[PDB]
Amino acid sequence: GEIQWVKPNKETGRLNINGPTRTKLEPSVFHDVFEGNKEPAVLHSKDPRLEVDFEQALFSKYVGNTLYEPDEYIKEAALHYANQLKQLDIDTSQMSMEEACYGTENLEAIDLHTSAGYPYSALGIKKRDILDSTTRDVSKMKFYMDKYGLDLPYSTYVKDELRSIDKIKKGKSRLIEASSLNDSVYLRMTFGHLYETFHANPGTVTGSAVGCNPDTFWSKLPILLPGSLFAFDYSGYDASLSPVWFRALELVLREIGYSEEAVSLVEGINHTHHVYRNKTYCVLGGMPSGMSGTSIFNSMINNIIIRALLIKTFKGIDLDELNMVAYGDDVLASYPFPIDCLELARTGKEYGLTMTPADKSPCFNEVNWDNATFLKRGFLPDEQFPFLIHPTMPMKEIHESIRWTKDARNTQDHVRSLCLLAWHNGKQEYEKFVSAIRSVPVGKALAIPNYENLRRNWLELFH
RNA sequence: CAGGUCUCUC
RNA sequence: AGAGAGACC
Ligand SMILES: [Zn+2]
Repeated sequence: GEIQWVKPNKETGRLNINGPTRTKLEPSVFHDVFEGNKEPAVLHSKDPRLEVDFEQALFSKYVGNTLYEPDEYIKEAALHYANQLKQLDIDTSQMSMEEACYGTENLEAIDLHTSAGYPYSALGIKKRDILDSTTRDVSKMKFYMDKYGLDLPYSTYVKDELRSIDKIKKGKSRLIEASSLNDSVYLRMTFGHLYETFHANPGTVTGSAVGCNPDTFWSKLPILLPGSLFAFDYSGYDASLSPVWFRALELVLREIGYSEEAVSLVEGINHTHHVYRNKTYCVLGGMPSGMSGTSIFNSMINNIIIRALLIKTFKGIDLDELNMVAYGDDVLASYPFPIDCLELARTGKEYGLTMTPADKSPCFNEVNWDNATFLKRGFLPDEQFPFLIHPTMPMKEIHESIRWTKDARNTQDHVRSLCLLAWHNGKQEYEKFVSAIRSVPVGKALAIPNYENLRRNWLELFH
């Protein structure tokens, strides 16, 4: 992706979008009980921790575009992924506006506890003023999509979250490109049934792990991904996507049966306008982060990328022997013979993608089940039942999370969630985590799950 | 102060 | 149906 132009809001006739300025994070009661390095990301031009210009750092993620139209490798990739999707028989029909707003069994309702985006945000109209879970009326909604249309700008906010020390100094805070309620509705009407299919089928037919539960999905993964594993990291995947990958997505959608009017919505994803504070700007390429289907489309595009990288980099690849799952930019894949990701990464740069080793070292060392990570978690066979696989969140990540809070009223739930993650690293680490928690007054007041109970409940998931 | 998935609590 | 937390693009 690449910023094509920047204009003042006076010039564009767009109203201003000023997000919050101060972090809601504070040191928790456990801040000094565990070691950690992360702090709240920079949210403001004049944060004293900054060491470069803040806004230059913010938009530096748009590294530019390379290919704009598919080559033979990307077209064979899109078609191969498309035919694979056909076995799911996705309903390419339009979803009812009622179901698109209020949800089905496999589609969650529009989040009514959150902003309605441009222009409703600036005019003080909240989602709850238009939609209502009880009446399920779409009448007010239909009026406002006719009042305001589609293809409305994304509102930009800086994301309030923990970041490493190095990303705070270099102003590398993340951004939220918030969609307008009208566009989430129309995207949900167009692709709602595809979202349903994807949510219900995490695995290697969708090629997507959206909807997976790591507690149970991890045991399936070595079976779904036989043979030699490959994986790597992307730098700023979403923002690095050139328009070729949105063209490629258009071919996948067409081949699985989508009408031309449905497929036309992709150009409105590839070419988007955004308002940050007092300025409008155009972005060509790049997936918007706050869009309906961001996770699924990023995941679908990743299935195209991996396939096209394979057949362009190496001779004699049979794409039918590829197995992979993606959760947006995160990928774990398998092929019957090892795949050299140093060569994949070189082909990647030509497609405008920056790919680095999985182990965060400089060398593309071997990925196997003892060091693979997915959604930040490792794979650890159970000592008693070696076919059941524990997802292992590193204790370093759990330490980082526990040291801070946005609302100390929910300390207990926060700690409980971290204990549901931590015990997979084994009894020794878990009791050492619990003891460290119990070492401060609030820690002695929390209902902490007992290790044996966590293990019992997990075993019972498999019966 | 966005789009989602997952899990937990009366 | 109401409330939270974890991880994600
Ligand atoms: Zn434009």
